[PDB]
Amino acid sequence: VQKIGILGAMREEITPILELFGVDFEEIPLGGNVFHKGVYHNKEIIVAYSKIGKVHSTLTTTSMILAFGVQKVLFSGVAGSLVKDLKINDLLVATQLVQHDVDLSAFDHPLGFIPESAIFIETSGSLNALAKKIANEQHIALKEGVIASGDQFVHSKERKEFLVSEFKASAVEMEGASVAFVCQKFGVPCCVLRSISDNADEKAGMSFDEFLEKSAHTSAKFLKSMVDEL
Amino acid sequence: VQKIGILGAMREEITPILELFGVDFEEIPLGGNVFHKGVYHNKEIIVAYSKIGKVHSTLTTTSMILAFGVQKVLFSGVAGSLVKDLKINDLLVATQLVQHDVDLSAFDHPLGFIPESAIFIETSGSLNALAKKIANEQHIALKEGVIASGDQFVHSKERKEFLVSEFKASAVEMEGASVAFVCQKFGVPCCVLRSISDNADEKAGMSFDEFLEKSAHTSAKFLKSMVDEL
Ligand SMILES: CSC[C@H]1CN(Cc2c[nH]c3c(N)ncnc23)C[C@@H]1O
Ligand SMILES: CSC[C@H]1CN(Cc2c[nH]c3c(N)ncnc23)C[C@@H]1O
Repeated sequence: VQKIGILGAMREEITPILELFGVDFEEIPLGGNVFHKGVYHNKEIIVAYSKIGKVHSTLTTTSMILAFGVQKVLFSGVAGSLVKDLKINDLLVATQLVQHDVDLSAFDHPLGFIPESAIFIETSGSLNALAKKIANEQHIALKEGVIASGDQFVHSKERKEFLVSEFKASAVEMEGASVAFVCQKFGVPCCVLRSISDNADEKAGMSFDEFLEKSAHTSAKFLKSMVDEL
Repeated sequence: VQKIGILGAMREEITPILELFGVDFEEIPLGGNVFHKGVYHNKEIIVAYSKIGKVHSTLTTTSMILAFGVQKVLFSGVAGSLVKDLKINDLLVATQLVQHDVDLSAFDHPLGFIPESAIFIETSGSLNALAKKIANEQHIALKEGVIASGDQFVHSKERKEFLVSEFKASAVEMEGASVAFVCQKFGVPCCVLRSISDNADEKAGMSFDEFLEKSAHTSAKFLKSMVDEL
């Protein structure tokens, strides 16, 4: 009855999701994505990886909503940490997201702002509160904070400093803001969950390669614990 | 019978389109866009402005296809010129588009490239050939070339030089690549038509403010001449 959309960006982010749910899935191709449709604890779950970045994730989220009719979207994957207290493997949920690479400052718009929109996009307070409740019960740390999304893999101190000073972001990735944006437009509750894979600095490529699979699994496990309480 | 989606990014880009078609439209809100649905020369035309940038335009294009079932998408609006022979008011059609702000070079991917995708996205050769035919018959210049799209308003010589050297782009805007990308994914013919509003340099904000309305109208008139032959 209840339909839940579950998104990662990369195949690596959804492999553990499919395995952890442990049910059979039907594969349904649409718009260049493969949607895995299954039934788990009396809910219909629709799982897909968008492919990397803002256009990919916007498209996939829109398809989930318009073609599959999902009633909530939960994103699970990895991210770069912009703050000392978010270390490799640590989880956070996005309270707000921003498109950090948006620049219409030639017209004196604030960075991140587009006319007829807003700098910050909100996620579901109800889903974030559920995550927090579960994290406390499992004795797991969970941070809440701003996630910055853009179409670059960030791997420099200079870009980190900008994201922190301009947007007070705690983490960086390439999809969350676009997912939450679409959801907002269609009145669909959204939760963006990430596990830290790297520190978004000069060493980030190397850290990401090392920790992608473990961090993806950490995020996937937690997302499943949320779906278990929905 | 035939359904044609018509897109601009800004309200200013579709105002002349609605006026030039000169028919009644029904307004249908969806996903934060207003779709203007009318009948013109025995075709159903669905007109909308996406709002600025790649996420907005991806969403709107996806809605056009999935919710309204359009069989072709024609984009009309303004752009920054990256080449001397494209002057203010001049028209071009995009042969290919690129997301110029995509950077996964930390993993030695070429700029503009995302895994499971491609740097360049093609548009409809058939629609481009129609534009060329019409332009020749009307004795209007029409260039064909690469259009670069990103989420920044480009207003610097340094960024222009990069777009020309890296992608051999002739023009820059913030929506075309995302529109053509979605269309490709759903097998929908796409044509991206632009009229030059500025030179994407330090003076671009000022040129854009001056020429937006005239350049939008130039593009809109031409798009209508295409729809007249479809
Ligand atoms: C192969 S591209 C990176 C993929 C992993 N996703 C999140 C991410 C982790 N670290 C990041 C960083 N330093 N900068 C931006 N994004 C991220 C984004 C994209 O799907
Ligand atoms: C208010 S933002 C600019 C709007 C006009 N569209 C095209 C465009 C013209 N000149 C451009 C330039 N120098 N750099 C990028 N884009 C453009 C993009 C956006 O909708």
